[PDB]
Amino acid sequence: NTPDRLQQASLPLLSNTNCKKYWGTKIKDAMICAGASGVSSCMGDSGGPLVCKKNGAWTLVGIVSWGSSTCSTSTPGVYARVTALVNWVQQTLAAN
Amino acid sequence: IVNGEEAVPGSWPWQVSLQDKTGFHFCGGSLINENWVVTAAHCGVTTSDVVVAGEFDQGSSSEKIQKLKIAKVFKNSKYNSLTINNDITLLKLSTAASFSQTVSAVCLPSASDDFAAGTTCVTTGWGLTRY
Amino acid sequence: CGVPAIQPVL
Repeated sequence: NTPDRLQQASLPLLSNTNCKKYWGTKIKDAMICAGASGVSSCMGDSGGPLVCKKNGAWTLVGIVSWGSSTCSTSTPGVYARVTALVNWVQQTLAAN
Repeated sequence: IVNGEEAVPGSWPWQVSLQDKTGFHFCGGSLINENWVVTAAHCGVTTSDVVVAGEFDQGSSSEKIQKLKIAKVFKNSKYNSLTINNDITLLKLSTAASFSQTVSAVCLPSASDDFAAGTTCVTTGWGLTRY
Repeated sequence: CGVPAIQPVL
């Protein structure tokens, strides 16, 4: 059930509003949904990246967080929304 | 990741694995620079865990990997365990990662950056392929 | 940042 070799998968970002349709009130501003596309992040994926490519480089948009307890490929995966937290990151590096 | 595909070895250079004392991979991470890794707060990382960079095949003994000690865990004060909100933790490494072709950092966005619904992105990791 | 030396193939 657990892979030796690194896995990858392309998936689309959802809007929080649309995401709330699946998860309701569990969805907070600091969260961003992706998936519900035939792929799913799963146990052990947590903390890993959700990256989007633009102007040639990959940007961390999300952090694998939670989702379907079954890793259903038809339910959106929930990631920590990096934009909502990047200020904290930068402050933290700055001060340390 | 369920319904994923095997990545080109070393093509996701920021991808790190969080391992316990027993060598068990329990979470993923992303290098943002040579001294810091971004991960999820719920990963519950401790300075007893190790950051593993440059891995492809966690089963291979022939890869040039870097097992990096963690100097300090920085859990976002906004993190809410109950709702899993603001699920982010920063790990300051004791010794800096040696960047190479297979070990490098991901970019971070600006707080005002827009990531539009419908945009196709990619997620990577050693999580279950089958629940 | 963000540019793999070894380009990922999706």
